[PDB]
Amino acid sequence: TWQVKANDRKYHEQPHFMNTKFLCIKESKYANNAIKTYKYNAFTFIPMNLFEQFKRAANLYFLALLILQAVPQISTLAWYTTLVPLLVVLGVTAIKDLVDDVARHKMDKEINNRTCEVIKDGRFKVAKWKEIQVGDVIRLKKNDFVPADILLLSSSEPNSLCYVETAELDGETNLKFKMSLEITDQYLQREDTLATFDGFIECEEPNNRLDKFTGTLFWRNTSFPLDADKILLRGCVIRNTDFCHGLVIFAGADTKIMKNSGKTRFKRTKIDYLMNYMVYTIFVVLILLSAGLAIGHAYWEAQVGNSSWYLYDGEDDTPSYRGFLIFWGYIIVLNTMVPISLYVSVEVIRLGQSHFINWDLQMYYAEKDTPAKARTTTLNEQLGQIHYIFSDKTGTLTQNIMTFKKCCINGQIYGDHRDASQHNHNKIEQVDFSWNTYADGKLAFYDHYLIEQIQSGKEPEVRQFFFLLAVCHTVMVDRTDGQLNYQAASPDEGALVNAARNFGFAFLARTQNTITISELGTERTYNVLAILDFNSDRKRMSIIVRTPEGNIKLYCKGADTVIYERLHRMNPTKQETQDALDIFANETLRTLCLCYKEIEEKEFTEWNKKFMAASVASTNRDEALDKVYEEIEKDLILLGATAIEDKLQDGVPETISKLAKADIKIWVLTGDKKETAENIGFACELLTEDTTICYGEDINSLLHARMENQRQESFFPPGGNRALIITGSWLNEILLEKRMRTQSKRRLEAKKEQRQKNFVDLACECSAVICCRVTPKQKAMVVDLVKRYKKAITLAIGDGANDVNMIKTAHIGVGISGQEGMQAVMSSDYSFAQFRYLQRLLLVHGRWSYIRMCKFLRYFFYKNFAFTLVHFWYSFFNGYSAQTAYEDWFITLYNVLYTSLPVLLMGLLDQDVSDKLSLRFPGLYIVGQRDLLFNYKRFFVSLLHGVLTSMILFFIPLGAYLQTVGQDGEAPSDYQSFAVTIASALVITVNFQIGLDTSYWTFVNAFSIFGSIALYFGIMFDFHSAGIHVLTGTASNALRQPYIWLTIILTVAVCLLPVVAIRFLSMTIWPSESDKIQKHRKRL
Amino acid sequence: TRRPDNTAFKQQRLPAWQPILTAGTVLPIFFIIGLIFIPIGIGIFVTSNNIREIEIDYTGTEPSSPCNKCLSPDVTPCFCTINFTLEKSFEGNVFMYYGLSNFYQNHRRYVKSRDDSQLNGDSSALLNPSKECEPYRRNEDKPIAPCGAIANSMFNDTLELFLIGNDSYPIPIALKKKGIAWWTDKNVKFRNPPGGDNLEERFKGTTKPVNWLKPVYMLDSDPDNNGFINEDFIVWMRTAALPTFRKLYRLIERKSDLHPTLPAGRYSLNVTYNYPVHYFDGRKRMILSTISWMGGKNPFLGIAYIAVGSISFLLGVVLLVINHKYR
Ligand SMILES: CCCCCCCC/C=C/CCCCCCCC(=O)O[C@@H](COC(=O)CCCCCCCCCCCCCCC)COP(=O)([O-])OCC[N+](C)(C)C
Ligand SMILES: CCCCCCCC(=O)OC[C@H](COP(=O)(O)O[C@@H]1[C@H](O)[C@@H](OP(=O)(O)O)[C@H](OP(=O)(O)O)[C@@H](OP(=O)(O)O)[C@H]1O)OC(=O)CCCCCCC
Ligand SMILES: *[C@@H]1O[C@H](CO)[C@@H](O[C@@H]2O[C@H](CO)[C@@H](O[C@@H]3O[C@H](CO)[C@@H](O)[C@H](O)[C@@H]3O)[C@H](O)[C@H]2NC(C)=O)[C@H](O)[C@H]1NC(C)=O
Ligand SMILES: *[C@@H]1O[C@H](CO)[C@@H](O)[C@H](O)[C@H]1NC(C)=O
Ligand SMILES: *[C@@H]1O[C@H](CO)[C@@H](O)[C@H](O)[C@H]1NC(C)=O
Ligand code: BEF
Ligand SMILES: [Mg+2]
Repeated sequence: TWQVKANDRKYHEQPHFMNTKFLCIKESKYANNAIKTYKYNAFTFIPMNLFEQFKRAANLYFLALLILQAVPQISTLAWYTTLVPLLVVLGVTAIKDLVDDVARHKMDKEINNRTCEVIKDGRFKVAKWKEIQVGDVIRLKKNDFVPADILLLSSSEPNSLCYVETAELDGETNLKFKMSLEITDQYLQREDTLATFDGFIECEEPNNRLDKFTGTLFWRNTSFPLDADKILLRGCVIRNTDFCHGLVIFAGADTKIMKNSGKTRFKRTKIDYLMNYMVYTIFVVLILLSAGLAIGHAYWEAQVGNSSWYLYDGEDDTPSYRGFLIFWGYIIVLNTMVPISLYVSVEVIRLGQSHFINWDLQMYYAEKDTPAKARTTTLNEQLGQIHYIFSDKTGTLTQNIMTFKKCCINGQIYGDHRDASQHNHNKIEQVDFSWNTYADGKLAFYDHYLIEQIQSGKEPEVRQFFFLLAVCHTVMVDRTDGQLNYQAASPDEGALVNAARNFGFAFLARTQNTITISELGTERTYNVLAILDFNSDRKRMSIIVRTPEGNIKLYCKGADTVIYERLHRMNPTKQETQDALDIFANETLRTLCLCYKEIEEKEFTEWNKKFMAASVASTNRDEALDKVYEEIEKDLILLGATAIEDKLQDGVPETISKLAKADIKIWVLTGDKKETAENIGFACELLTEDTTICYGEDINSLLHARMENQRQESFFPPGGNRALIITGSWLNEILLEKRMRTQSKRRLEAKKEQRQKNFVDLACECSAVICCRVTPKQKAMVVDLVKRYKKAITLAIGDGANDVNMIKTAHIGVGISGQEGMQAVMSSDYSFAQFRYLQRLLLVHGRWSYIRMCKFLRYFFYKNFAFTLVHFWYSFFNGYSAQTAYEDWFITLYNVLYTSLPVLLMGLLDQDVSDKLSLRFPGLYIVGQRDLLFNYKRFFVSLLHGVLTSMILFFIPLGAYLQTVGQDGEAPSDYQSFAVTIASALVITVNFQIGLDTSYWTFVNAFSIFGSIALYFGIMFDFHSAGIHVLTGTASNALRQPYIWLTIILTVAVCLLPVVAIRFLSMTIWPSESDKIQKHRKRL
Repeated sequence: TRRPDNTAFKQQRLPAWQPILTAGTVLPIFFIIGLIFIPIGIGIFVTSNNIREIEIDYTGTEPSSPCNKCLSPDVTPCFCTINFTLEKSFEGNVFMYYGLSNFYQNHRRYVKSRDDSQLNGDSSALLNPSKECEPYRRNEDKPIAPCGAIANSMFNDTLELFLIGNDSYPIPIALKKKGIAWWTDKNVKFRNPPGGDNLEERFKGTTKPVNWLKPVYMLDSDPDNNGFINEDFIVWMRTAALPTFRKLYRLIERKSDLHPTLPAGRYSLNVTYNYPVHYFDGRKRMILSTISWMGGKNPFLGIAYIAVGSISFLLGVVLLVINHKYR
């Protein structure tokens, strides 16, 4: 088991704690607190990067050419200039993958240098997080992050109490109280005694079970057990505690939150997998064409080649060997169907497309000064194909801000825009709080009818209603400088105390038996007689106090349902209050019903003795306390209810609707409790009055029925609207995740596979799914199920460490930046501060990136087959001898100089519709959902397009060269002139095709298209040589004849005109969604 | 970090033109093309037909032809006489070609077999021919001057034309062998070895190609027409693009008077059969064509332009009705 010692860093360095690795590495059992999110550390860059470079099919295909060009008997190039092209192409991606990784090398530094405080000598000294080692004794202050999993040793608060927020670790927004051991509390207070502390801790091995912890502490010749209530995990933040002391148990990768992060995997796009299938197909086509032409050369050499005296090379090569030896000659000649620019262009396109995300001013959050960030430049067109979005709730859909909005008293709802004693107009100025001494401007309240009622006093129940908010709470108050700053464990009570403070019922100080609430400036000190604890099952808490006069009154506040079962028979406001709650409930506000009852002196005494008996009990005091709690609460006079808003991020409900119109399913995976998760679902509009909510119990009946049915039909009628609110505990049950030994396992996996599939079928039939109380492992488990059983492209958006697992498991992972915590941002693919920017990431950046990548692939393979297949058709007119139809110096420059730039700019600047118009029509995104622009079928249409283009590019010139073509002294009827005519027609044809593909004709797009053609016709007129001189003659002959230009014009026309007709015929008979918008663009 | 720069390129709002493939813009280009290609095709087809051409095949593969005797030349110098007549006289410059069929001058193993450095007059390459001309580097002990298969397999027939007049005496026809190659090839690509004045002393330490009867010293009497700058040699080395090709052989210049250059009548082709091509089913032809201001004689382009011009116009009508139906 794990072993830790205090102020002893040599104990953990013992020889027997070194696990040792297979290959000469120690790898100590205790991990240092330094973390790692990068990929390439110092020298693992080369082997690891080339390993993932060669996951691309073409890279292995290019490497084959290098091996094939090194064989002397078939080698066509020196082999010292075929390797350099490949290394540069590999180097371009290596540098691009290094700048991305250098960015997340800096991200580690700002988190590894968080400068906590440690005992490394007689007294505390400042030390970075990376300097923390297991067994260190550290000190933290207010609002400090916890460097690692520590054990409470002391704190300034009484009983070594400590409050920490776990919003990083789960979705919860309230603080957890952590306490230290009694013995450690009273003996490790003063800083000097911490240094001499020598305690030995034997605890569980590192795990991912945030909920529970097991271990023991041995100290002062005594053993004390430990539990999760004494351990602060790494993601926590210290709150409401000036300082605290801890002992590091786990650190770094061993921390209980870092074990919840998933495995970092190499993420590849759906088109990246597609590219592999196209390269595999071209490799098979390349092998078949070369083998077919090789058989032709073997047969041609049989009767024609052997009889040709002029074709004598002094080699006794049989026709079979010549055919075999030319098969590799045609592999080299026809290799350009997949050129080396395939991935240099893809990475240039992706790098630029990723910087438009970074540069976007519409995805820039000015308030926190947080611009968007594409921190991986390799998953861009996948943003245009998202099928599911899995979203965190706390901090992603919400601002973690909780404000007082309204309040109901005696059936009258107070909080609406009103003035004087009756509603006059909706436009109401801000309420004046200057009348209250303690009030401040945080509360934005628009209701003056309530102000008069409290001050007038004609309704005494109104004053008692707000006095309840100042007593029934359980938060402490800080009066360090008279500011009366409130420190609330639960933000619900923090907002209520702050709100009730501005209404005149301000809470000033607290005592073990008295309180110092001020009522409208009147100093009244009550006496606390008994506080009823708050717990989940009870769903309500109460307080028993004695008034200064002497009367005893019980003040209770909690859930409406529980209170309504404990109301007096006489309650005229019971029906009216129920109506008011429905108004707040329909408005998505948290309602806490307020109730009270009269307790007589004799009644309290008989109950008081029983309450003390339960408190003094040592066996089941918690159960005993609940026993007395029920007895006192029988008839409660309902007073009213409050209203508190869990402030969403602005633009969240409008984002979910727009992404819904794009046919994207949005699931909320949250670690917060069910009631909070469901409430935010209604606020986001994911759940509506139409939706019928199905919980874990309802789902379990359906899934179990389906298995019994077999022992597929939809689980619900097609026309229904449904949503799932499944608790993480229920998620394990429904998914069964809670020799004959080997035999039974196969059946165990048999039904488990079936059970998982049934849930995903059920879950994906619902309009919305909300998973609550799910651990970080379960968040990635749900994303995995959709990836596996639906083959869907999934996006995961979240914040904090509990979303790292699903962010790393989803196809695309988004982290919410701008806040104090950055655990999710480091592990994410994209980063922006506001959820509402998910509209532009998908419907603008992702949508365009998919269009621009598909148009690039369509043209790139078109213009390479059109260029390369000319060698195939020329084979029948040269003996299948692998002669090239172009000049040897045009083949090199074609893919770099004549057809490179125009597709790159189109891959960076094309826009089917405006961003303003692509957000207005989210349905345009649906084209990338179904993968319609570029299928495997559309890949072959571009091959047929390039195969037929090469047919025209060769056979129109060939018809003209079989006959007289300017036969004069300067006759271009030879191979060189034949070569520059197909090249001239090819360059114009392909560069006119990209002009037809381009839909956003920027000046650079026009310049590149005409520049590419002008550059070709400038190079082949000795203009390039003239410039070099200032700083063989075939073109000046072929291109000066009218027939050669008539041949070029005719060849280009036959290539392009059928394409224009097909494009126009398809646009006018089967217009796409974009085409309809472009036609009516002005009208819109 | 800080705010992004509000640049048009960075914000993806560059000024741009959005072309739409609308019916009112694509229908014209399918009609104006039809109205332009049709007249161009007719002009090409009509003018090409106006060119008067006579193609005479003298390979002698078939019997009953007056050249079969040279297919098996027991005597190395063999001669053939082929009689032909012109229906109407040729006017203007007349170009005499020779055509070779089923002769793959574009074969990869053949096209590479040359030393461009040597043909450019490089003293280093004169005695050190490149390995590209491997089978014809050295004949016995010294390198071939025009190394390679392309120079070795040079067409080496002699073609002569005679006019047979009323007196029946065959009048010889003056034939100009100069100015039949590209100007660049004469003065740039092909150049004699540097130094000396007599070609004998320039080509020292080099032998003739194995297939040539005489060396490069006296390919022609004129000092400006022998060596690597010989017109016939240069014309041959410009390898053809297809197995069937024609190479300019001689020029027939316009007569000083107004009479036709080649008056219609009786003609006889006196050819010295030297080049054997029958083993690989090769054909040898002699062609005479009249000069034309607009290119040569290309009936394929005329038909293709009319065919594409008619289809383009027909596509306009088919697209017009489709657009009207879906309007
Ligand atoms: C007026 C406005 C318009 C201007 C438009 C023009 C913009 C021009 C800007 C061009 C800058 C590059 C921008 C990126 C272009 C796309 C990616 C790419 O092409 O990578 C290339 C990497 O090249 C190689 O791998 C080696 C190519 C052959 C060796 C000789 C090249 C240099 C010749 C020196 C003279 C040229 C110098 C050119 C550079 C200065 C692709 O190589 P490839 O051709 O596919 O390789 C053949 C394929 N094969 C290996 C499978 C057989
Ligand atoms: C006459 C040619 C008939 C060819 C076969 C039938 C047509 C064919 O399969 O396409 C051959 C390729 C097509 O190349 P394209 O680049 O034009 O590919 C298509 C085009 O983009 C259409 O629009 P889009 O949907 O892609 O946005 C598409 O319409 P849609 O998907 O709605 O059906 C059409 O399908 P369609 O056929 O209309 O159903 C595709 O052919 O090359 C050519 O454009 C012409 C090359 C030939 C050059 C001239 C040859 C003499
Ligand atoms: C015209 O060109 C043809 C080839 O196109 C010449 O025929 C070739 O002549 C050479 C000899 O000059 C032959 O090479 C060898 O010749 C020796 C005898 O000298 C012989 O013993 C060898 O077996 C070998 O043939 C070559 O084979 C031959 N080519 C063919 C296809 O037969 C011809 O000589 C040239 N004539 C003139 C006048 O230029
Ligand atoms: C060809 O013409 C010559 C001279 O005019 C003549 O001697 C010979 O008989 C003719 N041969 C044929 C087949 O006409
Ligand atoms: C044909 O040319 C040869 C070569 O000069 C010559 O000897 C002969 O007299 C000419 N006339 C013929 C073959 O009728
Ligand atoms: F932030 Be989530 F609710 F886990
Ligand atoms: Mg969160």
